[PDB]
Amino acid sequence: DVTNVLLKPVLTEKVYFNQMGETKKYVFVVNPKASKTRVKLAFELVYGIKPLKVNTLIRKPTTIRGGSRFPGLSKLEKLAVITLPKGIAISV
Amino acid sequence: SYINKPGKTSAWRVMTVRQQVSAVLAYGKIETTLKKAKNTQKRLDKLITLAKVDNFNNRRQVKKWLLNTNLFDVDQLMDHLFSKVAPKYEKTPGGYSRVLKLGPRRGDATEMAILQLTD
Amino acid sequence: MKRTYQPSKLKRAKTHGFLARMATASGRKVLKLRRKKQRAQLTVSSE
Amino acid sequence: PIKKIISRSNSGIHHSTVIDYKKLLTTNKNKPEKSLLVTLKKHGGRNNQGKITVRHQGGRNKRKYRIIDFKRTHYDNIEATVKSIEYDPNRSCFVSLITYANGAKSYIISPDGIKVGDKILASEHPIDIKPGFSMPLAFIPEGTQVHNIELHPKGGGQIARSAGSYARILGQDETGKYVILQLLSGETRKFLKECRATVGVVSNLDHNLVVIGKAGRNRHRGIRPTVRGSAMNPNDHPHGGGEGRSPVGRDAPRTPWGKRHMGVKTRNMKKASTNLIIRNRKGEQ
RNA sequence: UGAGUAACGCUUGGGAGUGAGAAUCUCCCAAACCGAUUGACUAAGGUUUCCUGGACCAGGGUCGUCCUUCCAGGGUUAGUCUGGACCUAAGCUGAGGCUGAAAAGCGUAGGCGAUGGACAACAGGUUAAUAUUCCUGUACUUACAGUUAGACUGAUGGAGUGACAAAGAAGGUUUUCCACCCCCAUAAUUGGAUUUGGGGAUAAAUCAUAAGGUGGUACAAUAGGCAAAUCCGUUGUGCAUAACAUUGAGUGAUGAUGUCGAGUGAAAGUAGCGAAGGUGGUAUUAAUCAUGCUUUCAAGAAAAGCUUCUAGGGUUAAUCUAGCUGUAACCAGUACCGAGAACGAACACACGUAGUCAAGGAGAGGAUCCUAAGGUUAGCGAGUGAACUAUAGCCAAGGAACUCUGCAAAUUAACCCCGUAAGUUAGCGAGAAGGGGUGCUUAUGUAAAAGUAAGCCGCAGUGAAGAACGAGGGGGGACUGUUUAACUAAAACACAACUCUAUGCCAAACCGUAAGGUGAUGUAUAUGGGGUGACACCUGCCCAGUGCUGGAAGGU
RNA sequence: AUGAGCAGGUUGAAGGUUGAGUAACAUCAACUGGAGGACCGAACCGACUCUCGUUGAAACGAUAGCGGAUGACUUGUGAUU
Repeated sequence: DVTNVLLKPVLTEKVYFNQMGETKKYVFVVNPKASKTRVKLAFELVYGIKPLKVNTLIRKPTTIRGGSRFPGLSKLEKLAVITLPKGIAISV
Repeated sequence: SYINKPGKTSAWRVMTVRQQVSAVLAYGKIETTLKKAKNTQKRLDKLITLAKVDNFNNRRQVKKWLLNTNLFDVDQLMDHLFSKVAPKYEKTPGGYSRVLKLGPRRGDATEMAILQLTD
Repeated sequence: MKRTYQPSKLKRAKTHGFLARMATASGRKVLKLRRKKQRAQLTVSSE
Repeated sequence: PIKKIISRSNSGIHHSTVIDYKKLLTTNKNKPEKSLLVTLKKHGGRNNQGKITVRHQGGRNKRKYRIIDFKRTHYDNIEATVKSIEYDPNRSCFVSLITYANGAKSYIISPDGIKVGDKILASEHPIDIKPGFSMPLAFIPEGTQVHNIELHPKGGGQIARSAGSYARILGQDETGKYVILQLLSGETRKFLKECRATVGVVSNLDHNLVVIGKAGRNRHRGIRPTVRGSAMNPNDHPHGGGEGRSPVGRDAPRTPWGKRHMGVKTRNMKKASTNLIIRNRKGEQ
C-alpha cells in the first residue's frame, strides 16, 4: 500500500443498487498495476475490515466527446468492487 | 428486373380491401386513398345487402370477407353484423355509406377520402 | 465480396509492429528520420 | 509379387498394380512399435534459405524415420535374432527389427532372403558368411553380393542401399589395399578395403516393377507435375511461348541455365580418388 | 450548367394517441415471406457502437417529435470459463559462435511459438446495460503450516506413457418414435355434432451397479538401455482354457421437500400461484462404448504432463500417504453488434465473409412446398395503370421454313414396375433403347407397409413444389484434372507411359560470395535434365555440315 | 505444421468364407464383404452457356443454371518466399 491506490469511491444508481443490498458492495477506482492480494491488504489495514469478496474490471478508454469541434480520449481507470460481511460496512 | 419491391397485383389489393372493411366494421370510419375507397364502397354495400337472409350459407358467405383484430374477432364481426347491421339499412335502394373528399396528406400531399356510414 | 485487406490486428502487429521495426536497422533509421519527419505515428504502437 | 488394383472407377481406365505387402512384409496397418521411430519433416522443396531449391518435387505424404544401425560396431560379437520385418516408407526397402542376445532390440537394413527368427552374427573379426552378416572387406573373398558400402570407414554404408541393390567384387588391388568393386549403374572403382559390407542382396526388389498410374497419386508420393522446358516462357526458355508447337532448336538442349549437358560427365577430374578411376558407366579408365 | 434531367440502393394497411405539426414517433391489429433461417451460442472482426434520460443544431437518398444523430450520466465482476502463470508443432530469435569491405548474413545452447496438448463446477436467481464472473443452493481442486497415525525416499539420468490417418462395418447403451396413461385447460348457436390443444423434469458433484471393451498374468539372470536399477528389457518355465490389470457405457441413490411447471392470473398480464411430473417395444434416428473394431497405402505429431526404477541420499526422521485443522489460491479478459445500418466493402447495399444445434406435415435428406417460437416490412412515397422496355404467364396451326448453325428458347424429370443392343480393355453402355403405373373406400396384406383383390372417382392421380432430353457419325486429347483473376477454357497445359542423358557419396546440380544448407538425413530399383506424352503396331533414311562424346600421335 | 468439414441415398468388384467340383488345379454356386483422381446429388469450388446490371447491389457482380463434387479434396489458423 502506498496510501494513494485507494483513489476514490463513486456512487451511481447501479452502485446504489449494490449498496442497498446486504453484503454492502462498494467500488474503488484504483491503480491498474496492483494485485488483489495487496489491494485487499490495503483494505484491511485502512480499517479493521477484511473484504468478503473482490472483483476487478477496467473502464476501457473511448473517443470522448464524440464527433464535435473538440473531440478527445477518455480516461483510464480500474474499478475494484468489494463485497463485505453482511452486518458490517464502511462509513466513508 | 432483379430483386426489388415488385409492385402489387390483385391479391394485395384484395387483402388491403379486406383489412379496410374489417377496420371500418371495427369503428365505422376509414381515411384512405380515394381509389381504394371507391373500390371498397361496392363490396361494403353488397356485404350489407348480402347478410340479410341469415342462414348458414349466408353465414359462410359474409364470413368470407372479414379479417381479425384484438377488439373484434372475425367471429365477433359476423355476430355483430348478423345481430344488428343487416336489419337497419334495408330501407334504401343502395347508397349505404358516404365517401367524402378530405384535404391532402402531409406524407404525400395526395387526395385522401373518408368513408363512413351512419344512421 | 472478400476484399484485399483483412482487419486481423494480430497479423497487423506481426507485419508492422514497433518491436519488429526496431529488430531491423533500416526500420530503426526510418523511425529516427520520422521523428525528424514530424510524424505523429511512427509504428502501430506509436500511433 | 504384385496384384492388379480393383477400383471399378468410371472415370477413365487405370492400368495400375500394387504390391501385396504381405508375402514380402507384415502388419499392413501403420501402427508399429514405438522403439526406434523419429518424426520427419519434409522441406516442401525449400532450402534453409526459404527458396524452392528442388525441381518439380513436393507433396510427399508424411513418413517417419526408422532409427537404423549404420556403423554396426557398438554391438559387436553379440548374437542377433530377427524379430520383425517392418516397412520403411522413407527408403525404398523394408527394415528388419532384430534383438542382440544381450537384450538390445534394434532396426537394421534387411538384406534379401532374411526372415523373422533367423540367427545371424556380425562383428569386426573373420567369421563364416550367412545372409545378414556384416564384417570388414579385408576378410572377405571376391565374388559375393555386397551392399551398404562405406567410402568413409567407420561411418556407415551409403552406396548401393536402395531397392534391391548390391555390388560385385572384380578383384583386389595387388598392393594389399583398394579392393576393386563394380559399382551399380556400370561404374567400377578400386574401393578401400578398410571398410565393411552387408552380404547378399537387399530386399524389396520390385521397384523395377512399380506402376505410378496417375498424376495425383504420384503427387502424394512426391514429384509435382510440370511442363517441359520447351514450352516455358520465352524469356525463361526461348523455345516455348507462342502458337504452333515451337520445338527445341538447340542440338544438345540446355536448362534454364546454359548447360551444354549432354553426354558430358561432371565428375571431378582432379579428386584424390581420380587415380582410382577404372570404369565410368560406358567405358574404361 | 445540364435539370428538375435521371435516380432515391432485397418486403403493408388501418385504427388511437403523442407532439403546434408524424406514412417514416409510439401502442394495437392483422398480413406474407425466412424458417438447417428472416431462431440463439461464440471464435475472429468493430471496440463503446452497449444502457438510461433529454433533445433534433452537422448526416439520415424528402420527412423526421425520431435514428445506430447529438448532449449529460452510466454498463462488462471469475481459486473451477477463456487465457499468463503448464509446455510445445511448424516457425522465429538467438548470446557466445561460423562467414562476409562494414553495416550485415548464417547459425548452437537456449529462449520465444497455438490453430494442439497438461488441467479442479453446475444449475436456478436478478438489472436499464452483464453475469461457471454477481447472488442463491448444490460441489470440486490446489498447495501452504500445524496436528493424528502410518510411512523411505529417490533425478539430473533410465524405462514406459502421452503418441494419434483415411475409409468401413454392428452392435451395447439409453434416448428418439409410437400406442397408451396422468394432469391441465376445453364443451362448441352454422349444417352437424360429447370437443380440441398442451404438459408430463431436473445439473454439477459424491457414491454404488459399473454393459462392455482393451488384451497376457508371476519366477530369475541380467551381456542391452552414459552410469545404477527392484523399471522396460532378456530368457524360457507355470497359466496359457481366465484370470490380471486397465477402461467403460449406461442405470440407480442422493443432490433434489430445490428450480420448475399446465396454466392461473391481484397492479400490470407484472407479482403471486402453478396440476401432472407414467409404462411396452421399436425391422426409424444419432449418441456414447470408441485412441473400440476391419481394411488399404501415398504409412497418419511433438513437448508438456503421468507412472516408475535406480543413482541422489535420508533414516536423531530429510521424507511420503491420507485424516483433521487453519491459511490461501495470483495476472488478463468479459457490454453488444456479431453473415452484417456495428467485418471488409470509402458505404443506412442486395455482396464474400469461424464453427456449430438447427424443430413440424412431409419426404433418403442438411433437396423441395407449406408451418411452430422469432422479427420486420429492406431509409423515399402516393396515383393512373400510355407507348417502349425488364420480368414473366400464354398464344390456336405448321415446327425448324431462324441461323454461319436446333445459338438461344422449349419436350425428358420424383418414386414403382417390365425390357434394353452395338462397341467394349469386361468395368461400362444404361435411367441405352422402349413401355406401363402413381387417387380414394373395404378387405387382404409384415412389426406399419409393400403387394393383391373388389368397388368408387377424377378432365386427367409425384395430380401444387423442385426434379438426367436423347441417337448416330467425325477431329483431338485418353481419361479424372490445372489453365490466360475483371474477354477467350481449350484439341493449351498437365498426367500415367516411354527413349536418351547426367549424378557414385563430402554424389552432381542449385542457392549465396562465403561459411553452409537443400539436395538429404536421398544412395542408381534414388534424383535430376531433355524431349516424347491412354492402349496398341511401328518411328524409315541421311553424320555433307553444326553439335554431343571420345581419343591420341601429327601441326598448333 | 496445425486443424474443421464433406447432407443424402447409392453400386457390390476385389479380398476372404462355405460348398460343389478337379489328383491338384481350373471352373462355378452362395455368403460376408465395402475398394473406387466411382454415381448422381445438399452444402461447397470454379467461372462453361443465357439474361440483367452497360455512370449498378458491385474499381464488376446478380438469375437460371453448367461441370465437378472423398479427392490432381476444399477450407481455417500460424510460419514462410
